[PDB]
Amino acid sequence: SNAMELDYKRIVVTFLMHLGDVILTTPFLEVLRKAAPHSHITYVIDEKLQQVMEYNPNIDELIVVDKKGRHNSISGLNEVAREINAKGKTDIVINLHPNERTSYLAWKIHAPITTGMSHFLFRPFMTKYTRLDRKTRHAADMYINVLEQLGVTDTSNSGLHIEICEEWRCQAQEFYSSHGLTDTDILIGFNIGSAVPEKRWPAERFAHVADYFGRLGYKTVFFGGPMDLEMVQPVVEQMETKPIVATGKFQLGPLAAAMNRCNLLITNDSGPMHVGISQGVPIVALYGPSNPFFYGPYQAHAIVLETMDSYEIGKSMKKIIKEGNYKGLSVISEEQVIKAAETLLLES
Repeated sequence: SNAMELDYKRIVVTFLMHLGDVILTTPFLEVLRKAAPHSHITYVIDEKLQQVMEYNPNIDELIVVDKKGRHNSISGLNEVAREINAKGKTDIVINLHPNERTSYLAWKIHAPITTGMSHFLFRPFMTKYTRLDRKTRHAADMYINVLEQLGVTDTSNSGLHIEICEEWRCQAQEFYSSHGLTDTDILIGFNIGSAVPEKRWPAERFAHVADYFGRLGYKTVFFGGPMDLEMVQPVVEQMETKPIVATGKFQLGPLAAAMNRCNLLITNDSGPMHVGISQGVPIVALYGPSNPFFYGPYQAHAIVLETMDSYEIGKSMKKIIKEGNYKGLSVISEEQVIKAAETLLLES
């Protein structure tokens, strides 16, 4: 037949990418499990992102990997393959990560049939090379297209998802309770800061915004890792209200549980934005001149602020954008951000 029989099979999925790219493979994993209700499915991430998939309804078995240099990586991959093959005779391998290293891995497993997309150096040995749609789909839909290229039909998924466990609800409950957040407070959280400069809203704007709400009765958290601390300090430094600081204060599992508690999240395009979405949190997302189509808020209750909107509401109320705010995200207004929140805050 012109399909691929997925149900009743042992299957491996290989994806060793980054926090964001991973969460985006999660709706694909729901769709898979729908067409493979009985299949035994196993996932392979990179050691760090592991708390993201641990608890997850669609998977049977999750196996992680480390890395740093070349020899180290490949040694650990030959390993994983061995490890996988000690567990059972894998029927189908699907590679979602087309770089040579992961492509290597998918090959090294050596299943009767390999599919998905791999580096052209391993192409030859595959059963069916399903190429990924980089031009016409959002990233999560494009992962699913692999399944459609394999003949899947029912693709109706329910968005990004991260299953959080009890112990995490608690790490977060204390922390929050610690900071005298009450069960009834409206928490609005911020994830600012990125390795990329043009992804950073002026520090004082965030400060003004957070203060805006805090002055109104809202409570405000700040997220991030140890590297975001330098980008958050200058905000929290100039706020006249008391923020909560959750920066570098959580691991990923805990982080979701902390973010779950948010009635809202204002943020730049960065992995934590998907973590938010994967917990049902309404999103105000700051894209500059950057196009949200591909890696934006998938299946989310959000509002993406980009340059055009800034130019149009510019004209709209006759306000002119200043030459000093031309570059990057600087075309976005405290008032733009404020408005979008208050809107989503209502609609939710």
